Formats: sequence, structure tokens, C-alpha cells
Amino acid sequence: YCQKWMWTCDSERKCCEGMVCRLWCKKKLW
Amino acid sequence: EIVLTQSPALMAASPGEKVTITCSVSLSISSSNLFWYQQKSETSPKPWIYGTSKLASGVPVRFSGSGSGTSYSLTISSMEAEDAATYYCQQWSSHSFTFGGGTKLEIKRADAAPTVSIFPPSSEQLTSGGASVVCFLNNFYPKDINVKWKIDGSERQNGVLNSWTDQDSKDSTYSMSSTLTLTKDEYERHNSYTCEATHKTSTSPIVKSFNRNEC
Amino acid sequence: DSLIVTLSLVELFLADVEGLSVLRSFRLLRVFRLVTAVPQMRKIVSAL
Repeated sequence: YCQKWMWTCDSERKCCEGMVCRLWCKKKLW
Repeated sequence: EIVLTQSPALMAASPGEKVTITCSVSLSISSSNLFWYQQKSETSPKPWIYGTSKLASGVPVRFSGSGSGTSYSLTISSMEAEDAATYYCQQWSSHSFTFGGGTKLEIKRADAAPTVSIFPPSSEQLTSGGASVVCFLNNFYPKDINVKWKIDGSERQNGVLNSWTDQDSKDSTYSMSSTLTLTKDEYERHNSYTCEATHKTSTSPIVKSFNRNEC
Repeated sequence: DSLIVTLSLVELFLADVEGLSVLRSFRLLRVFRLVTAVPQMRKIVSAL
């Protein structure tokens, strides 16, 4: 599954839609 | 680091056709550092667009390309016949330069049959114990063509030297040379040597050959 | 002080995206506490 927000992302487990992997799941500008 | 990817690698056009290229990115990057370059035949490249929308000096007004985010483009509105060259797109990084792959355009004109002339080996290579049968194919459109070598009907594919040409600015055709290199003893064991030209403009491959008549 | 710490934690949630270079500045804004925390420096600045 895609990584839930506020979880330590890496190269093999990307985040879900609307987030950028920057050592964990971070949101984006509204 | 950041890497770029282009599409398409090859695409052709005619004067009166409006073309648009792509430079795809691997990560979200602001607009203020992304540059274009154009390289003609045997020329060191030149800067083309500074800062993803603004043009440089010596550029006619038919050139623009814009956007934001993660996808950019360059659109030529009324394409000339001198825009058959290779492009590049650049992006600046933490401390590294990263260019693109290369984006080549071609000029189209009418179809034609290839003009074929085969030459015998000279006398001085026969003294050196060798032989080289060259079959020139000049001024044909398009680039895609296939040739064969027939030695008394036997289709030989060993000892073939092929090299194409740059697209000419005079007529937008292509030229090609095919070389059949032999030895001295091999050149005398047979009689006929035949190079043919298989092309989409003639369903019968024409035959230009030579015999051992005073040879 | 609470405003500065709140802005830094707001940066801690969201992303320093390369298409918007605003949010690095709130991370760099943490330095101004080094005046406000020392009471002697507070006294001198209030005297100015």
C-alpha cells in the first residue's frame, strides 16, 4: 500500500496521492 | 541528481506545419532556471531561451513555449526549412548541470528513386593483394533504404561498409555508400558482382552491376 | 517566541518544495530567539 501521512517514506514505499517523499510523507500547498 | 527525459526523439515536419516538443522532468522544479539550446550541423550550440519564456537576441518572433510545474514545451508556429536541427533542455541543481537527450527535426519533400553507380576496384589495390567494390547511392528520399550484394547470384553480406549522410539543405534528400571489400584471389574466382537498391518508391530493385569485360 | 516556534513546527509538517522557496525562510527565522531569551539583551533592547 501507499504510505499514510506522517510515516517515514523511502525509495520502495512511496506516499499516497498529493504528497512528496522527503524522508517522510509531507503534504503540499492548498 | 535530477534527470530529464524528452519526447519524441525523432519527428519530421513540412513548412506550414506547427510543431511542439517536450522536456519531461523527474521532480518539481521552479521556472526561473530552465534553458533551451539549438545545435545545427557541426556548430557548437547556442543559447535559445532564457528563463523558460523570455527570448534571446537574434530570435524571430515565431518562437515561444511556456508552462509551469513539471512539464515544459517549445512550440514553433510557422516552421521554416532551416529548423531541421537538434535541441536541448537544461536544468540547474544543487551543484550540478544536467542537460537533456536530444530532439531532432527533419524537412519533408517529394519521393524519389535512388541514383546508383557502382565502381570497380582500382589497379593499385590489385597490386596490394586486395579489392574493394564500392556502390554509391546518392540523392534519395527518404533515409530508409536497404541494399544487397550478389556475386553470381549468391547473396553475400560479409564485408559490407555502410555509412549514411546528413540531411542536405539543398534538396532534403539523402546519400549512402556501400562497400564490398574482397581479396585478390576472391575477386578472380567469380565473374559478376551486383549491388541492388530496394526502396519503397520502386517495387522492382534496379540493378547496376559490372562484369569482367577487360577486368 | 510562541509565534516563531509555531511557524517552525508548521514548516515541520509541510514540505520545502522546490517550486516554492517560501518555507525555508520560516526555518531560518528561528535565530531571533537568541535575542529574546536572554533577559539582559531584552533589557538593553527595551532601553534602545
